[PDB]
Amino acid sequence: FLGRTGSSWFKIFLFYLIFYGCLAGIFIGTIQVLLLTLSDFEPKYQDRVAPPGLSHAPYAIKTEISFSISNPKSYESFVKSMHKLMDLYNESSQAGNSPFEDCSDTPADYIKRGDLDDSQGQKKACRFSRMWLKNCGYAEGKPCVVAKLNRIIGFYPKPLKNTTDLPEELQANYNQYVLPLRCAAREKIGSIEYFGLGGYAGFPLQYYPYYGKRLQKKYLQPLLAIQFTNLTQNMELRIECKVYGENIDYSEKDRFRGRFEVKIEVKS
Amino acid sequence: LDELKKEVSMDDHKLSLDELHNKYGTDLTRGLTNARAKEILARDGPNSLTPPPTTPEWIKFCRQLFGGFSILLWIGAILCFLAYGIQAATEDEPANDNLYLGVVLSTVVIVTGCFSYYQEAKSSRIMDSFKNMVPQQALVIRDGEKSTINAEFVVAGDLVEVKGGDRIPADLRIISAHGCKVDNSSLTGESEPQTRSPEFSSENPLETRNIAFFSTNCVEGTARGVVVYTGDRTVMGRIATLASGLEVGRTPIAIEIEHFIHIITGVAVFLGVSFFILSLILGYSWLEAVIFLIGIIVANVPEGLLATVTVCLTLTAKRMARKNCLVKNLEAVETLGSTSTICSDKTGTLTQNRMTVAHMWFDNQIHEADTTENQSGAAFDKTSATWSALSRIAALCNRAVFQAGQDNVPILKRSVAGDASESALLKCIELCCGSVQGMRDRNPKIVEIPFNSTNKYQLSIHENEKSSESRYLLVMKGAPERILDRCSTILLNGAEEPLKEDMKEAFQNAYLELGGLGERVLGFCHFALPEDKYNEGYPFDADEPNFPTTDLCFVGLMAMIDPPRAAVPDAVGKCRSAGIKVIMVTGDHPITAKAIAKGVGIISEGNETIEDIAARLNIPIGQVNPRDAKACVVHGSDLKDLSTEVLDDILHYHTEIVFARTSPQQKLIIVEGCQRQGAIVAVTGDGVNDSPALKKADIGVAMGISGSDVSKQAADMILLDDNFASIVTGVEEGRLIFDNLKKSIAYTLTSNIPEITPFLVFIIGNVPLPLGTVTILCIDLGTDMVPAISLAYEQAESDIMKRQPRNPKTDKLVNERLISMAYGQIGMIQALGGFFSYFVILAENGFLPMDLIGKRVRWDDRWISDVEDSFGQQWTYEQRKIVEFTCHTSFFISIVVVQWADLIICKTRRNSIFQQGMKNKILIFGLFEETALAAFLSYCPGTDVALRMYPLKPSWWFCAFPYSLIIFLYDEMRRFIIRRSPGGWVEQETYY
Amino acid sequence: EGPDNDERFTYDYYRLRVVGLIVAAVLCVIGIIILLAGK
Ligand SMILES: *[C@@H]1O[C@H](CO)[C@@H](O[C@@H]2O[C@H](CO)[C@@H](O)[C@H](O)[C@H]2NC(C)=O)[C@H](O)[C@H]1NC(C)=O
Ligand SMILES: CC(C)CCC[C@@H](C)[C@H]1CC[C@H]2[C@@H]3CC=C4C[C@@H](O)CC[C@]4(C)[C@H]3CC[C@]12C
Ligand SMILES: *[C@@H]1O[C@H](CO)[C@@H](O)[C@H](O)[C@H]1NC(C)=O
Ligand SMILES: [K+]
Ligand SMILES: [K+]
Ligand SMILES: [Mg+2]
Ligand SMILES: [Tl+]
Repeated sequence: FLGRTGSSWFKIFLFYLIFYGCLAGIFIGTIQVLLLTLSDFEPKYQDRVAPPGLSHAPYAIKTEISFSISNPKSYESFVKSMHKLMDLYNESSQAGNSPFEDCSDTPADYIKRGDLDDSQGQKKACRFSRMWLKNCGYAEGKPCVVAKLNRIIGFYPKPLKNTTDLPEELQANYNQYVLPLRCAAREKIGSIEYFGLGGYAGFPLQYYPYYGKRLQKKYLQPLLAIQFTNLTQNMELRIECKVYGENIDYSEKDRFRGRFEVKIEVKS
Repeated sequence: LDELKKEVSMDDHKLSLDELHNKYGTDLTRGLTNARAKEILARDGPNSLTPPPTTPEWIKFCRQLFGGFSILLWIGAILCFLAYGIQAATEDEPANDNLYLGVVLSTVVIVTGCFSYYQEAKSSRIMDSFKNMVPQQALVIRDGEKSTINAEFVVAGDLVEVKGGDRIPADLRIISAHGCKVDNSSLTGESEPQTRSPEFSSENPLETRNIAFFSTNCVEGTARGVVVYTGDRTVMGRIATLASGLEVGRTPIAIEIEHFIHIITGVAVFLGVSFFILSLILGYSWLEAVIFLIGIIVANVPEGLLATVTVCLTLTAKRMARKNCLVKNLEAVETLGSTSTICSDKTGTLTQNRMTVAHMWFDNQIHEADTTENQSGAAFDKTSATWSALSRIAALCNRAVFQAGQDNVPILKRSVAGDASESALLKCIELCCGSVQGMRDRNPKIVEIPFNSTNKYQLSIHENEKSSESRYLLVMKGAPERILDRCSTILLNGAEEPLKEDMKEAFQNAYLELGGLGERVLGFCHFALPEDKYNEGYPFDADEPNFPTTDLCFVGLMAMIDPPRAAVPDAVGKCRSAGIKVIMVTGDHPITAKAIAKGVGIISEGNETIEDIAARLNIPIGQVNPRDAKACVVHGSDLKDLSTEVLDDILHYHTEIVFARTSPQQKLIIVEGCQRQGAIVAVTGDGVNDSPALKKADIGVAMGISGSDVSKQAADMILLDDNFASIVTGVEEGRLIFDNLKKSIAYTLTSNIPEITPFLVFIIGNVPLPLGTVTILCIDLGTDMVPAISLAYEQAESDIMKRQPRNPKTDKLVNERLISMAYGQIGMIQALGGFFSYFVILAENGFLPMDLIGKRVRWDDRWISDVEDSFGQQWTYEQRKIVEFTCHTSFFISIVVVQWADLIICKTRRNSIFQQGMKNKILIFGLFEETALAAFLSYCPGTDVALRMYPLKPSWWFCAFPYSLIIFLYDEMRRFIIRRSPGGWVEQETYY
Repeated sequence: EGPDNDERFTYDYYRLRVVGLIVAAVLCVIGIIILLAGK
C-alpha cells in the first residue's frame, strides 16, 4: 500500500489500539486518585477568588450600557439579563420551611449552620424578596442597575469600623451588620439612589457564610438595586460602584475586584 | 558547458620552428612588432584569467528564508498581523498579542536564516589561486630587443624568454634552450625537474620537451619560446575554468535536512487546514479560525531544530579542529561518514613526497631501511665493515648539502640543496652515521667528475681520513650495470674477493627485485689507489682519465623511492574495514603508482591485473579472462580513448583500482564515474592537478603542509599536519554525528505532540486553552535547546567503524520509525502528562474535570465576571484567567519534566542507559539548566506580564512525574526487546 | 477559625517566589559545577 503489507498494517493497528487503550486507562486512573483527594463540600484552594468580585445584571457590551429612551428595542437587550436574575428571586421559588427560612427584615449578624459537613441536610438559607428592591419592564429612562457580591464558601464579609474617616462619612453607618456600596464618578452630574434589604445601601450579613452548592442549593445571595435618575443626557458617564470592607480589596488589572465599571449613556 | 574542458588538449609541437611562425605571424629572432603585438592584444584579449560569476550574499541569505519551516512561520507571522488588523478595525483591542507574536515569529525566521546561512557556506577562491601563478611581468623580444612587459600584455606569437627562478608566463613552443629544466608538478603532481628543448620528443604534448606550460616554473637554465596560448586558452587556464566553474551541488547531509522538512511541513499543512475546516464546521468565526491556525503552525513547526543541527555540526567541527583537521564547510563534517569511495592522489598525499633510501644490497644480502617520517621502524645493519665502506661512498660521492639553520628540524624534514637522489643518500647517512659534513671534512675531496649524461657515473678522489694511510681513495656511483662493468673485486663482510659469475648473478637478482619494487637503484664502488703509484702530491686530471676507472671494488647497491607516510598503510586498511573502496588516481608513472598501491594496501597481496596473469602463465593478454583479475592499472593514455560506459565497467569489475598518469580532467572524470554509480565520494590530494577532482568530490580533503594553495581552496577540509589517520577519524566522527542527529531530532520532535494536542482538545472539547502559543516558544526556543544540543556528545553504542557505509537512498536521517516513536508513542505520553497537570490545577481551584466540557464560551467571555465553578463560587474574568495561565505554566513545566526522561531515552537507540551510562556531562548540564530556566520563568517577578508565566505551587511540579517515569520504563522495555531479538518486529517498527 | 478565618483565602506567594528563585539559582550553580568538570 503506502507503507506496509496488510499483515503489517494489522499489527500496527492491534498495537496502537492496546497501547492507547492502556494510556487512556492510566490517564483515567490518575484522574480517579486526584478526585479521591478532594472534598465534595469545599475546594482545596480559595486564594484565587479571595477578594470577592462585584458583578451586575445589565450585560455590558464593554463595561457599558448605552441606549435611547425614545426607543423601545434600544434597552430590551439589558432588560433580558435584568429579568434573568430577578426571575430567580421569586416568591414561588421560596416556598415552605424547606429549604428556606424567614430572617430579620433588618441587617443582622452572621449565621453558622455548623461545619461544611453532610451531618445535616440542606443548610437552610435566608429568604430574599425582590420586593425589597423598590422602584425595580425596568427603567426605560435612567437605568435601575442591580449589584451582587460574588459567592465564596465560608467567606464572612466584614464591614469597616467607624474608627477613623470614611467616604460616606458616618451616614446611616450600620457599622456592625452592613457591607456598604457607594457609587461615584468632580464629574458629579447624576443622582445616586440605593435600594436593598432593610432599606440600607449594603448587603445583610445574615446571608453568610455561604455553604456551597452541594450543602446549600436554592440558596439566595443578597442584591443591591441602584438607580441613576441623573438629570443629564447624551454623554458617556463613567460610574464606579465600590464596596467597602476588611476582606474587600481591589486591583488595577481586575477592574471587577470588589467594584463596578459602568458607562451609562441615555442618548435620547 | 564544461564538457569541452573535460577532454584532452590538442597542440602544435609537431610543427617545425619555421612552420609555427607562419601560424602566428611571428619572428624567431626579432620577435613581434610593437604594433603587431598591440593588434593581437585587442584581437585575442588579455593574457589573464577571469573569475566566474558568483551569487551575491544577499540572494544567498534570503533563499534560506523560504525553506518549509520559514514559510510556515511566515504564514503564522502574517496571520498574526491579519488577526491584529481585523481587531484594530472592529473592536478596539488595547492588547499587544497578535502584534507582538507577529514580531516575535518574524524574528525567529530571520535568526533561523542566519543559522542555515552559516551552515550552507561556500568559501571558494579557486580562480584567484590560479591567477597567482601568472607572473606580474614577462620578458619578450619585440623589434629585436628584449623588454619586460606586463604579463597580461603577452599575446600568441611573441618571442618570450625564461630562466631559472621564473614562472612560465604562457604556453610556449620551445625554439631555443640551454640546460633548461622545468617543474611540471602543476600538471603531474611530480616536482622532479623536466628538461625543455626545441626537439619534439613525444606525440603527447603533455610529455614532449618542446612545450612549456603556464602554471609551471623554470627551475634552471634558460629558454626561449613562441607563445601558442594565452589566458583562458592555456592548458591549465582551462583547468582553472573547469575547477572554478564546476557546479558545487547539495551535500548528503543537506539532502537529509530538506527531506524531513518536507515530512514535518507535510503533517503541518495537513493538521493545519484539516482542523481549520473542522473549526468552521463547528461554527467558529473566521476571527478565531485564524487564531487557532497560528497556534497549529507554532505547535507543528519545531522552531529550534534547524539551529540545533547547525550547533551540533559546529561542535563536531570544533573537536576535529583540535586534531589538526580544519573544516571549511560545516556540512563536510558529515559527508566523510557517508563516504563509500575514496579517490586518492599519491604524491604528497599517500606519500611523503621525498626520495628516500628504501633498501641496500651488500654482503650478498638485501637490507631494508626505515622510510617513515618519524622513523617508527628498526635498524637493518651497523656491524658489517662493508656497510661503513658503502656509507662512506654515499657521503663522499655526494654533492648535496643541508640548507643553513635547519639544525632545529628533524633530518628527513630539512630542506636540501641538490637533486632528489643525492638528498636521499645524504639524509640516509646523516641519520645512521651522524654528521655527514664531518665525513667530508675528515676526507678532503681533491678531484671529482660530476655525473655525466655520457659517463652514467660520478667519481671522487679523497684523502683517506686514516692517519696510517692518509693516501688517496677513489669512490664512484652510477647505473648499477655500468658500475658492475668496472669492478673486479667485491667487499664481502670486510675483505675483498674476485667477482665470480655467482655473485654477479646474485647482483642481477638483487637488482631485479629492487627495481620490481618500483625503486630507483644505484651502484656503489670504490678503489684504494696504490701508494707508490700516487704520491702525496700527485695531481689528478678530471678532464682526461689520469687514473684507473676499471678493476674497481664493488661495495653495494642502494635503492630509493618516494615512500608512503607512516600512518597511510594502516589508514587505508581501516577505511577498507569500514567498507570504503579506495582507488588511486595519480599523475605519476604506472610502475611507481602500482608499487605504492601494494605498499599502502590499495592492492592487497595475491591480487592480480590481467598483465600479471599473462606474465605468470606466459600467455597473451587477450587469452586472459579479464574477470579473473580483481586488480587493474589504467594508464591515462588508454583512459583517453575509453568512453564513460567503459570506465563504468572498469569501476564495477574491479575492487582494487589504480589510475596512473592521469591528467587533471581525467581525475574529475574518474570521480564523476564513481558518483554516477550512486556512490558518495571523497577525494584526497595536495596538488593543483587535484583541483577539479577536489571540487567535484562530495568532500575534498587537502593536505595542509604539503598542499598547494589551489588544492586547499578546492577542498572542504584541510589536514593541517598531513596526518592521513585523520581521514579514519573523520569518517568515524561523520557516522557518530549522523546517529546523534537522529537522537536530537527525535527528542525535539517528541515535544511537538504535547503542544499540538491541547489546541485540538480546545476545539473538540470546548474547554479552557491548556497551553498558549508563547508557552510553546518557551520550550522549543528555551528549555529544549541545551538538552537537544547535548545529544551531539553521545559516544557510539557499538563499533561504528565495523559497519558498511549508509545507503543514502534507503538509510535516511528521519524515517517513518522516528515519527512513530516521537509522535505516536512518547509524545503521546507527554501530552497526557500535560493534560493531567492541567486538570489538577483547575480541579484544585474549584473547576472539576466534568464541568469543564463546553465552558470556554463563558470562560472567554470578558463580560461575564461571575462564572460558577463546581462548588458554586463565582469568578471574575481576570481571576479565572490567572488560574488558566497557571495551567499554561504547569503544562509547560510538565513538558520539561517529561523531557527529562525523553532526554535519557534519546541518549541511546539500542543500548540501555544501564549499559551506556551517564558520562555525558553536557547532557547533565542540560537537565540542570533546563530546570533552572523553567523555575526562573515561573518564579521571577514580572514574567507573568511578559510571558504569562505564573508561580507554581510545589505539589504542581510533581504532576507529570509518573508520566516521566512511564516513558523511561516503556522505552527501556522496548529496547530490551530490540536487543533480545535482532529479528525485526520492534526493530523494523521503532529503531530510529 | 470561625468568623476570623481570613487565612483560608490567603497564600504566601512572596515566600514561594523567594524559595523558587533560590532553587533556580542553586540548580544553575550545580549545573555549572558539573559542566566545568573539564570544560
Ligand atoms: C418570576 O417572576 C416574574 C415576575 O415578572 C414572572 O413573570 C410573570 O410572567 C407571567 C407569564 O409570562 C405574566 O403573566 C406575569 O405578568 C409576570 N409577573 C408576575 C408577577 O406574575 C415569572 O413568570 C416568574 N418566573 C417563575 C419561574 O416563576
Ligand atoms: C490526538 C489523537 C486523537 C491523534 C492520534 C493520531 C494517531 C492516530 C497517529 C499519530 C502518529 C501516527 C503514526 C506515525 C507513524 C506511522 C508509521 C508509518 O510507516 C505508517 C503510519 C503510522 C503508523 C502513523 C499512524 C497514525 C498515528 C498513530
Ligand atoms: C419609585 O416608585 C414609587 C412608587 O412605588 C414612586 O412613588 C416614586 O416616585 C418612584 N421614585 C422615583 C425616584 O422615581
Ligand atoms: K567538493
Ligand atoms: K518541540
Ligand atoms: Mg600530490
Ligand atoms: Tl513546536
